[PDB]
Amino acid sequence: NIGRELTDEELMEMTGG
Amino acid sequence: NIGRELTDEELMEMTGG
Amino acid sequence: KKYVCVRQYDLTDCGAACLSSIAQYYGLKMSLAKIREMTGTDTQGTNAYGLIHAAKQLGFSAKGVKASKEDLLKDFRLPAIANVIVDNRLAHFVVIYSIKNRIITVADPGKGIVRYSMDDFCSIWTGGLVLLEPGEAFQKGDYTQNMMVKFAGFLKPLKKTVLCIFLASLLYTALGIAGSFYIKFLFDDLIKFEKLNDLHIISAGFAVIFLLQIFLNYYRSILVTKLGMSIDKSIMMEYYSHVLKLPMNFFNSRKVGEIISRFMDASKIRQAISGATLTIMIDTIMAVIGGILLYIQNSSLFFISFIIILLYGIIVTVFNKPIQNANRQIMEDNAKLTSALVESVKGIETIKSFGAEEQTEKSTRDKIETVMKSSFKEGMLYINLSSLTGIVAGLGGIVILWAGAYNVIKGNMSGGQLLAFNALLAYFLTPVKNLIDLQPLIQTAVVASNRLGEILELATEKELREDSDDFVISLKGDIEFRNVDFRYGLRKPVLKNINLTIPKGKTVAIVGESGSGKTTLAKLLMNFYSPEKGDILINGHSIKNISLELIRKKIAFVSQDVFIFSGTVKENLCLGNENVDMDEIIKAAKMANAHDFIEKLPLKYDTFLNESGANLSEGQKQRLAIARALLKKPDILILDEATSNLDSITENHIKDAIYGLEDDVTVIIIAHRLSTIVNCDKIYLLKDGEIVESGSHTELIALKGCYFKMWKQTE
Amino acid sequence: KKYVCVRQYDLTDCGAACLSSIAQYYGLKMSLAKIREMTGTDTQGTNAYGLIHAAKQLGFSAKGVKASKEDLLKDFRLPAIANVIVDNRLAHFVVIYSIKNRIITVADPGKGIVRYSMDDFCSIWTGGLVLLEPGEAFQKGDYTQNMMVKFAGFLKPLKKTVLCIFLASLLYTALGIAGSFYIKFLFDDLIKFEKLNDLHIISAGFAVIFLLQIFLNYYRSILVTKLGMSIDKSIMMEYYSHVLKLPMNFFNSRKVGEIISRFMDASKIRQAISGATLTIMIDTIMAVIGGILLYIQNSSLFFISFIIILLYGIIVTVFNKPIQNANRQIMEDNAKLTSALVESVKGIETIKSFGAEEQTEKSTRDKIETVMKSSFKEGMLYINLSSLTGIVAGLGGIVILWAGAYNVIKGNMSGGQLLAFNALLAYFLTPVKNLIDLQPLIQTAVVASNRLGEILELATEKELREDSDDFVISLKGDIEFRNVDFRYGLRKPVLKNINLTIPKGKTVAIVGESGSGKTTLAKLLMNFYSPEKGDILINGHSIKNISLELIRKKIAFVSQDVFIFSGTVKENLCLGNENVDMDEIIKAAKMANAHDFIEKLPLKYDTFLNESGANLSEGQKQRLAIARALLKKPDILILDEATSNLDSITENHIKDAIYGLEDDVTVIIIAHRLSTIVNCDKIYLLKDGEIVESGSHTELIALKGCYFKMWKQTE
Ligand SMILES: CCCCCCCC/C=C/CCCCCCCC(=O)O[C@@H](COC(=O)CCCCCCCCCCCCCCC)COP(=O)([O-])OCC[N+](C)(C)C
Ligand SMILES: CCCCCCCCCCCCCCCC(=O)OCCCOP(=O)(O)OCC[N+](C)(C)C
Ligand SMILES: Nc1ncnc2c1ncn2[C@@H]1O[C@H](COP(=O)(O)OP(=O)(O)O)[C@@H](O)[C@H]1O
Ligand SMILES: Nc1ncnc2c1ncn2[C@@H]1O[C@H](COP(=O)(O)OP(=O)(O)O)[C@@H](O)[C@H]1O
Ligand SMILES: [Mg+2]
Ligand SMILES: [Mg+2]
Repeated sequence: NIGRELTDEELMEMTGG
Repeated sequence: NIGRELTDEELMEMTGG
Repeated sequence: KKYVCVRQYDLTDCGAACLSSIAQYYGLKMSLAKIREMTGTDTQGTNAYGLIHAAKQLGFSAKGVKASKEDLLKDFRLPAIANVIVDNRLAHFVVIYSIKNRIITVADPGKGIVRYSMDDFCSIWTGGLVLLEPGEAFQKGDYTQNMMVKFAGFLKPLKKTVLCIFLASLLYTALGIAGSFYIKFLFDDLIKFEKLNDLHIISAGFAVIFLLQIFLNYYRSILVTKLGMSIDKSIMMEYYSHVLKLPMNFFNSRKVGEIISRFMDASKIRQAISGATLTIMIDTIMAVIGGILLYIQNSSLFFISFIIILLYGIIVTVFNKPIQNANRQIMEDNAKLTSALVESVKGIETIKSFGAEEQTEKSTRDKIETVMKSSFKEGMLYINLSSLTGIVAGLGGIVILWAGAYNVIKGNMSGGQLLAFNALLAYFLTPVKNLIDLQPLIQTAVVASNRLGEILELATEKELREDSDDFVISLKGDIEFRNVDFRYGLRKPVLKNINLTIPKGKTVAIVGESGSGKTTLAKLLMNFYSPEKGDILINGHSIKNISLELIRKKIAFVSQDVFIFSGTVKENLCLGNENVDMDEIIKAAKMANAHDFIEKLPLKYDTFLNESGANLSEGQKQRLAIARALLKKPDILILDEATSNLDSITENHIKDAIYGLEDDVTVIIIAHRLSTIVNCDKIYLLKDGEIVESGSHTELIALKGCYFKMWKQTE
Repeated sequence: KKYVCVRQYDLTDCGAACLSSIAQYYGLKMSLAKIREMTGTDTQGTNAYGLIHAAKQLGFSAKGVKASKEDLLKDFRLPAIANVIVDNRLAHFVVIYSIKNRIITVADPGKGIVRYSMDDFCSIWTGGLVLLEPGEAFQKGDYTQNMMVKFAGFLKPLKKTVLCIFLASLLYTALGIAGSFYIKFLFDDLIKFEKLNDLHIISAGFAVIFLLQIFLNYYRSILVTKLGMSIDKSIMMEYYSHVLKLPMNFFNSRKVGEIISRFMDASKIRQAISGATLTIMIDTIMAVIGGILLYIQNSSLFFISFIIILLYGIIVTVFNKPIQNANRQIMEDNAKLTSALVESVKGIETIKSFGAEEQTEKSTRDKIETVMKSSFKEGMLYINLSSLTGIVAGLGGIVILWAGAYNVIKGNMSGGQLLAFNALLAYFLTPVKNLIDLQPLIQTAVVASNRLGEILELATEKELREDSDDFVISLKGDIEFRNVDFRYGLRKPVLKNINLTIPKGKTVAIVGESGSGKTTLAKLLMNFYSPEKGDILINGHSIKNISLELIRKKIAFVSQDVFIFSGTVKENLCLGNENVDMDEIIKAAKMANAHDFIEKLPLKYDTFLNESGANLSEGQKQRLAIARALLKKPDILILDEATSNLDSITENHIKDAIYGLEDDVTVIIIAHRLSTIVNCDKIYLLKDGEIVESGSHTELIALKGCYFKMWKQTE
């Protein structure tokens, strides 16, 4: 828990280059 | 006076890169 | 447990490095390249979805959430991966290891284990957070190999060369130790007793000893150079030959610089495989003998020299890490400055047009100031180190002379013995100095060995292939695409449900918008990458059941961005075909409108093309690629927007050459402009990762749909 | 005269270097950058036509001719420029200085003055030949400036810092010379007479002297580092600030690497502006004092040491040139190897498709073998030099000890004096060694100074402008192209007779084949380059009379190869405008289909774009560039194929936005697809460097001609 789970699209949108 | 006097096209074709 | 911080090898594997750090913290260790490929790391970095997928593959139970500033106070699973925005410019992944009193400890793969004030972290921290936790199946492992032994195994063929160097070094050391007693023999015996003939004889003997020592050093240096060059060649050739066999998911997930920079890692490895082992073997014995002799001369002076070398080693070890941190910062600043300079020079036209020659100069001046500051920091570190080392060395020498004079006064030794001790100080201190100085070299060599050898473990293109059926020798037949999904790594899927059939030998057309995914199918037909689901069938037989060799010779490709190799025209037109006569090349040059072009070039089909054929324009290179593909003699030929850069006459000649092609060969034409290809046997219009309607132009126009709308809007 | 061999600064100025060599041979010396400008040297090298034109402009009477082997046997004017084909791959220019009996002397700018056998030369020599001869007006000159004196002017503001370094160095040298007598005091006075309290006091005094010496070294090193950093920053900033103001014929006639590599020349210059002058000033005095003191100690040993240093200098001077030649060969081999590796990695698609993984590995193996051979040659040179130097040094030290022992026995000196002589040998030999070792540094620094400072002599764009009328404040009006010629450098002309009229505020279109010369028209309209003949008129007045700052401000350009700089979106959209609100950026973003696109991106108009906007696709950058163009608020807006890479909806929206553009704003659209632009007010069709048809779509279609044929064959 501890946060708001992102969906798949938001996950892929979380770029970490 | 030693050869054929090249023309402009052959002069620009005489690449020396 | 100890906080594991796996430093990133590349600039884009920060997420892979963070996942590897979490795995190592939880007891699982593996190659960084493997984790990099399961995370779906690309040239643009890693996203959270890739990290979650790779963690779940590894056995973790990952979950990506967005948290607020208050959630850091609430206790959760401490080893989590978090997003940060370095310099407020670049995204980055870090590892939070503990939630302390207003202080945050994070492993940054680019820097190390650092601490931040909660204000600073929360200023740079983005809401993104990834939580990792082992699942039911997380069997701890150590699936990595010691890469130093693997590259040290290259010394086995050269055992004789290493043995000769050892003997030459032993003799050199013995001769030097013997010659370091000349000053003792002078003052104690010859000068004191006024011996002249003995003086001349002994001096000549020591000169001969020194000449022999020089010859031995010459021979040993030659041998060491040869050994180093051989090891360099072996390692570089191994790496390159393996890289050329790796699949295509390796090449497009990395920049050219990343792949090429591993060639310096070969030299970095050689510097320890040859230099470090030989230095250890020689200098250990040389230092032991020198120390024994020094203690023979005098115990007190030997103890003083030991204290000197101990202090030097302590100082160097203390100054080790800050110097390398400063060097890394300097390298980063120089990279930023040179990138800015290249960008400013390349885009000069825009800067001149918009009158930005003033702010560009200011930005470059600021970057130069940053580089100068980093250089001054490193120079200050080196100056302090040199000052401390010089203090230690000079005061040690003065103290040794002082104590030696005291001992000579007390009668414990003679002046000649003191001078001989000063001479042997070199043969005692230089070995230990070199052994201590091996520390920076070995760490760099270990890092380079890991970087280079983690690629040599990757499975090649052939090793990943399913068993080949030997009954197929002809690719002629229908090309069937079943329900085929595809995606470049772990990004959004490109192909969704493309089911289609291409008859035997009939010309086929594929059209669509840019970014639709046509080149993706073109590459999937050539076994570059593989479908995620479904299968690709040729004449009933699946492609995966056919030998990878037979795919690559019987299928020809003309990509939109053609590539020309530095070589003669004949060499370019016959890349893999080692046995072709001139007439076939001539004929292939006919239908591709290349004979007329290259005939006007100087000489004939032998001109070396400089810098990937930079002399020729785009159309000429495209015609060359067409000629090469035709000369390949394929059963299937694919043209991915090949005629876009050509003129009208060349396009017409290409069209009537392709249409009038002999033998039962299939032709696929991938185009963006519909008017270019209208007389094809069948046309497939795919818009969103799937075909929506297939048929001839007479059939597509009559049936109202996407193709009709596109034809009306473009024409 | 002497055979002048002007070494080429870059890889493509071999012809310019040959012409400069001929001019210097005949007595004319000028900047190589200026000659490189006159020859029309491009990134692909120089042709014979450029050499002839530049020679005629310089006063020569030049001509070109093709010659055979028998022509060389005949007598003509010796200093001629000739073609060679190195490695039967690369064309190059050399200067034939003399034809001796069956041997050829050529200055090759890449190597030096070399000799070839007649058969080998004729094998590598193309029949082309350039004959040069001074004409009526060949006033000999020296139109160059001593770049070392020019760059030494940066020491004038920092004279106080140089003074402190000199004083600190003098004190350091004096303290070291004073402290070198400790060994003399020990043996001659303390040890011999068994003085203990004096021993302790004197040892403490010498330790204090050494500590003072270390402090002085620390301070001097800090000052020297600061001085070097300041000089480096000054030189690089001057060079960059000048480069940013140069015309466009400078930037496209040079590669990016050529412009960027001058930044290391700044460090190479600084290494002699600060390092060499300080070294000379300190070491001359230090060596004089050391030699005087050595001669005071003993004459014979001083003469032996002088002979030692003479031998060392002789050896180093002899080995100077071969080492630098080997290093240059190594650099060239490494460049070839890395170019091959980059080409192989970039074009892995074609290699895999054609099964060329075996021959590529063989080629890379051969190149690595060549690199290893060059490295071994250089290593052998270094080993020979080090062996000779070690022989000289060690045998000289043994001989000094031998002769000193003889002198002590004979009573000419004392043992302590001999040991003090051994100590002062450092302060005598190190300064002379450094002065000798400055020789390679000065040559490299002079080459770098010439390379960097020849650019600083080039006239900037704003200095080449004519008198500017200040009453012209608006560019709104008709645009007239009179009889206008153009050519890029000294190549074949691109535009021949471009005569046209653009009515004010009317949308106008230019269409044609690829490479026809439309982008050349667009760049000519913006003062990028100037027409060879004729003028470009805006509202009657000529362009050359309009202020350069104004015309670049009131003309907006959207090229096909748009460049996005590494910065925030708001910074990219406002490149030169530093006083802009936010609503009008929003508005300009709406008309370019970028507002919704950028809003969907994370954050707001503040996202830094990594690696020149690599994350954005081509269409996204196209939209951003268009938005910046409108944002500029121009009087003339040129759109060079900005709608080619966009989709249908975006292209339609852009077209209707630019068509309904407020105010009397002239719009010019350069397009390759005719159907993209049909409602334009006027259409210009230029085919062979000339407009052949002008009119509307209804008029051009009706009039049979090139336009009608193109429309029929493309639609
Ligand atoms: C701070 C670093 C560590 C220090 C911690 C511990 C330090 C303490 C010791 C450390 C090492 C011990 C070595 C010698 C001492 C052995 C025992 C002894 O005292 O007797 C010896 C003293 O002989 C001497 O005079 C030597 C003086 C001692 C060294 C001075 C400083 C220590 C090292 C500095 C390095 C500087 C380098 C760094 C510069 C920055 C024997 O003398 P003797 O003449 O045979 O006796 C009479 C003979 N008779 C009977 C015939 C009459
Ligand atoms: C690649 C080449 C390597 C060669 C390496 C050799 C090193 C070069 C240096 C040696 C040159 C010195 C040779 C001369 C030897 C010599 O000549 O030794 C001087 C001492 C003789 O004594 P002297 O000078 O006459 O003093 C006065 C004596 N007295 C008679 C008045 C009492
Ligand atoms: N080398 C690559 N790495 C990652 N993604 C890619 C790569 N090439 C293409 N893609 C993605 O796959 C999709 C298919 O594009 P592509 O087929 O190359 O365009 P086109 O159909 O015009 O040739 C694109 O949207 C692009 O985002
Ligand atoms: N930077 C350059 N240097 C030398 N020649 C050039 C350069 N740019 C263009 N040219 C030449 O000028 C001609 C005009 O091409 P261009 O106007 O760029 O084509 P387009 O009108 O399709 O943009 C081309 O044939 C090309 O060879
Ligand atoms: Mg494509
Ligand atoms: Mg163009």
